[PDB]
Amino acid sequence: SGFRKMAFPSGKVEGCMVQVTCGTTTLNGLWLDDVVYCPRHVICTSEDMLNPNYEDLLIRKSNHNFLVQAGNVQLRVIGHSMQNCVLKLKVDTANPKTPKYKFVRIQPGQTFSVLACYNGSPSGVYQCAMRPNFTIKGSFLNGSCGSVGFNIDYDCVSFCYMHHMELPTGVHAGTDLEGNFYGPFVDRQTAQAAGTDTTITVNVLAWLYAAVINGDRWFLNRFTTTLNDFNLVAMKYNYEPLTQDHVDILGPLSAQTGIAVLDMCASLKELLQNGMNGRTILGSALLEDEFTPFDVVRQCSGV
Amino acid sequence: SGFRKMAFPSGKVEGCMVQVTCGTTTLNGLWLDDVVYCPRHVICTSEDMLNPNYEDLLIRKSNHNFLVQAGNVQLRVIGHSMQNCVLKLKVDTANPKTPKYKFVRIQPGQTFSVLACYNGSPSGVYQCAMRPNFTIKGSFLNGSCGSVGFNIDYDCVSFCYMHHMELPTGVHAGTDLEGNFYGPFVDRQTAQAAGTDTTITVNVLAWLYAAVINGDRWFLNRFTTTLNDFNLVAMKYNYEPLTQDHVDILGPLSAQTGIAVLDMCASLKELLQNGMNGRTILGSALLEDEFTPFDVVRQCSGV
Ligand SMILES: *[C@H](O)[C@H](C[C@@H]1CCNC1=O)NC(=O)[C@H](CC(C)C)NC(=O)OCc1ccccc1Cl
Ligand SMILES: *[C@H](O)[C@H](C[C@@H]1CCNC1=O)NC(=O)[C@H](CC(C)C)NC(=O)OCc1ccccc1Cl
Repeated sequence: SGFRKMAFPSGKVEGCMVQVTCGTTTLNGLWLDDVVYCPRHVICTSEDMLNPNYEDLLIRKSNHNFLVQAGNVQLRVIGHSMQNCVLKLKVDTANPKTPKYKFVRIQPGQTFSVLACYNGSPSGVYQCAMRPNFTIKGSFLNGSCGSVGFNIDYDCVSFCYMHHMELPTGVHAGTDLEGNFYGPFVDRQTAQAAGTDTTITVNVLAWLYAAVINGDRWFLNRFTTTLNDFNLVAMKYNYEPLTQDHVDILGPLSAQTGIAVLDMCASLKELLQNGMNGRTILGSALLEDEFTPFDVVRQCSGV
Repeated sequence: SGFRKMAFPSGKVEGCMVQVTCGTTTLNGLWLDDVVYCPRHVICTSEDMLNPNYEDLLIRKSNHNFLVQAGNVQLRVIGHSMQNCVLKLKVDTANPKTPKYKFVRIQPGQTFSVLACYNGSPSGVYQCAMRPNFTIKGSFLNGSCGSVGFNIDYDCVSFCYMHHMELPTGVHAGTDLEGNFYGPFVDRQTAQAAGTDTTITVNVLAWLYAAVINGDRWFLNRFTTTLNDFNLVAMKYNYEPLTQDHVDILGPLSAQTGIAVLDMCASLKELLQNGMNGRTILGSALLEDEFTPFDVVRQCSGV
């Protein structure tokens, strides 16, 4: 028992992190087979960074412009290309620690683990949710670009995020591993705003189910509501609408607890209208929306 | 920028996790050099578990009673001994992935990363604080015993925790890697209660400094108080007393923000008396005490 925000063990990804240097800029790269992937803005200089023409910048580079370092061993670059906002550096050595992997793009509301890295060296691991506005609430300092986000599924690493930038609100933006940004962001030193965000309703309900499984029951009630009536409450509090497929995804949790989804929605309605009255749920005094139904099932099956 | 509860990258510990089986009981072990460490209650049966005599139980075992498995490779046990509540199984192969390591016992209020494991296979990673009452608030299911807690410091892994049990309140208890319990707990199937807990004051103040560094300033005020006057407020709200050494540990954070510790204590005093009035600090609606000053400095130096 217990419920904790939990990252995937990071070992398989740690074995893939390298350091990529171009000029005076150094960031992280991801070394899979004989290709290193990193943010293309490593080829920027202090003048280009406001609005650089990356095709021009890459044409003016040669393989020897790129210093790649796998710990102490220097890797020899034998080719370079651009794929959207990611640079691909072909190297003369296949990474012997390459796991089984996929490049996957995730949906808003889904979670992944971030391995924060600096100078090719992993520093920490934590869980992030892709917000509805395509930002993540991370912890990134200078030198963290090229850190990746991932999920693990039977020894296969599904990479879904590479870090590129921070926004003025302190949230973070990046690309998939094909180099395509999540959200309407671009890789240059401009003041970019994320769209308005919303709360991930299905995740809040999953977390309420986690709470029941772990013994927090004070917010439950005898009431049940309808899908249409709940979605009216959801719009008023800036929550996403609940779909029938969401009810179906929550099926296993509703089954394990014996609490119908629309029974739990009545509890959420009262929580939104009344607050918590000084009480906590799973150690929080606000409603948490960064746990997926999958995340909850992962920790709550044996309880 | 951003501030997130962050675990250490788990790769060095992942390479040490094995599965230990004795009879029908299976849990995790920690394989360092040619010794595997695991909870001694793996040698219990369904009848002994209420109050077993472990010296008797181990005398009645032989090396072939222990099935050790490093993934698919079976490890041959060539010796066994007991050290307090930990069993030490000597094996015929030194773990080639053994990191530089220490066995360290941590103090209440300090944090560590937990690598949750099942059947020798790592499942997730998260951060825990040792509570003043020597429990941790983890996430552990059946089969998780032998999972370890650790910190990493320049490629040296300091192991500080091995998991043994869950208490009726849903919190967790275990030993150091010498097999000595944290707290007044024993490894048997009895209903054990933890002592009353208290809030780790120095950690709350460190987290308030993290908040300022990240731009949360609404709780600040022009007031300053004295150490003696703050500690009177601390006792009323079940907070630990603040010592001069705590003020000194917070020195770097006070320096970086230009906010004296006793200036921040005045803010904490008002927060304790008035609450938050619907506002949040670093995404929380309660005062967080599981971040050490060290944890904060790790994420807040570049900001
Ligand atoms: C890459 O390492 C870096 C990550 C930033 C640095 C601070 N926190 C982060 O997440 N990306 C950038 O610096 C990015 C470069 C442009 C894409 C060319 N710019 C950016 O994020 O602008 C904001 C910024 C830049 C420097 C320091 C702090 C901040 Cl907020
Ligand atoms: C070891 O794997 C196990 C870890 C428990 C299992 C559920 N959550 C945990 O943290 N330890 C024990 O089962 C321990 C054995 C005795 C030390 C001999 N007993 C225990 O924790 O009692 C409580 C218990 C036991 C089984 C299931 C649930 C719970 Cl709460």
